[PDB]
Amino acid sequence: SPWRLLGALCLQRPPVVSKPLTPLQEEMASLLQQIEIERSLYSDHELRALDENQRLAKKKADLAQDLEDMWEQKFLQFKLGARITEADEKNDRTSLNRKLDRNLVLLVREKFGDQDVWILPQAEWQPGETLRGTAERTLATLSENNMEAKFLGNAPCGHYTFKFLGAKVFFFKALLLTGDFSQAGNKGHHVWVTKDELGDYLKPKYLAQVRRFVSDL
Amino acid sequence: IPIEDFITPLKFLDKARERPQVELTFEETERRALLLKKWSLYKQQERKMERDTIRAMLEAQQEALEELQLESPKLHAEAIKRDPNLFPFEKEGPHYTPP
Amino acid sequence: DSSRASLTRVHRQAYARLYPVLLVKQDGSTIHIRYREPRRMLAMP
Amino acid sequence: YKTKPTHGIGKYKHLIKAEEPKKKKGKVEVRAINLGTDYEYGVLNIHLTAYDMTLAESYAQYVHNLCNSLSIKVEESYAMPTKTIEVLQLQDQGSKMLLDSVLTTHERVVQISGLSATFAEIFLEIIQSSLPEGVRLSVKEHTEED
RNA sequence: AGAGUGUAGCUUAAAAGCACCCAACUUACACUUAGGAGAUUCAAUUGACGCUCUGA
Repeated sequence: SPWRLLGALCLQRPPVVSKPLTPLQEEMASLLQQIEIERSLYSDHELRALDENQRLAKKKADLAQDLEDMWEQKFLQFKLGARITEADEKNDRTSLNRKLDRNLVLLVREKFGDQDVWILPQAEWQPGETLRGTAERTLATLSENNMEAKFLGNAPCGHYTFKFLGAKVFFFKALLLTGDFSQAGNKGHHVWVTKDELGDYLKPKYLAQVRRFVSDL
Repeated sequence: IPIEDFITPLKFLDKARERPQVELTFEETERRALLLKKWSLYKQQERKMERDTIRAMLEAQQEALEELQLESPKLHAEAIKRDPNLFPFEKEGPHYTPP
Repeated sequence: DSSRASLTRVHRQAYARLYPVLLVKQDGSTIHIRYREPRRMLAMP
Repeated sequence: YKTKPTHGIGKYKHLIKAEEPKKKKGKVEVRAINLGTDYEYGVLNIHLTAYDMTLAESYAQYVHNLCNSLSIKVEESYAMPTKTIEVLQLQDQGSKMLLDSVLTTHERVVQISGLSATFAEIFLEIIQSSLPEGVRLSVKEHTEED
């Protein structure tokens, strides 16, 4: 009973920035803030304004404004980080700083002899070794950089079966911490792809069953 | 010995005469009710989405496990158990503005 | 999926105002923190 | 009666296991049941430390409702006292005068009993995918004293 | 290309009973109260619009 030994290596990248906010959530936050204001009582700023103005009026008939003005000036002078990062490029799709709001999956294009499709970076395992060890070895060899792929568990994800001699595919995921990719100008077609782009790039059924267990958000 | 912290300080009882009144209207109440209904519907939709995604992930994992069991009666013993690696696991939250 | 725990509310009965203040860490990232005194910038070394 | 066919019909303590034990000071934790084809870890300890209190409380409520709806037993969830921290501020034209600020820092703790490999990995990936802004996760061990 | 199918997540239910979430109490879970969204895919026991399996 011959069985060809293959595998798979799907990359998991945590998002940096949050998803955009909807108007209904804005109205909900506004009403929650109004409820918080109506429920709050005896605050430091409220007193430091009210009793200070009362003392001013009392000693005039016989702080706070300058402080908030300085606060507004310091807020206007300090410019926060520009969140506009997915629209100023629109060309460097294989960059780490491309998408920072959702999850990104990495895949490499490889043209074989009988097959000419865009398969996820597989991982060949040997009977003399384990499975996760061979998977992480293949992930380290196909990445040619210094990365920290923290696996979320020894259990797999999804398996398939294709014959012509039997074969099998073992999917493995790992959480990525920092991104120290060396030499981003390699000839390998490793592009950071998210969710909609992933569903649009694939074509056969062997890849259509991958978007069912990935974090769709 | 655990130290209780939810106990309110002593400065929360001598002053309480600032904003005791709350004035609203029927339009504000009905708008708040509509917003709460819409938010409850949105939360229910998100909960159903999470439920179906979790069910899909679980059935995919079960299919992968049963295929690995029927294709290899040896790798399951080393794939089901977990090696000591996620003991000092940590994941810091996302950010708002990039560095 | 980061908005499920964003719209919050203080469940306590007696409390003061918690203005959404911003704070930058030792890299460059802001965060909305509900804290008194309507400050704008907190330079934490 | 003992001889009648209706014997043992009023029995009810055999369907319960709560023997009213002293669970306030008992430090008997379940060990990680290792076998190979059936992995089961003991009790963990999830930490949700941040600068805001209401965010941590909301995240604790959300994760507790999630683990209640996912059919897994929960030990006990408590909270540790906050630690006040001062933020020194140096003057611009004078790098010799120092000031001080006040900020809060809270943290919550939740525990789950049964965590099989697939179930625990799905739980942790759902937690990290729906991780809100501000808080941070740092799971430790059950031997964390106060 | 063939087969199994057919009431929302479930029914040896015929438009109901179990489920879900939000608002009030709670460190927290939870009861309770006050509310919300849910279905017989089509033309008269028939044939075809949705899912799965067996293939190439």
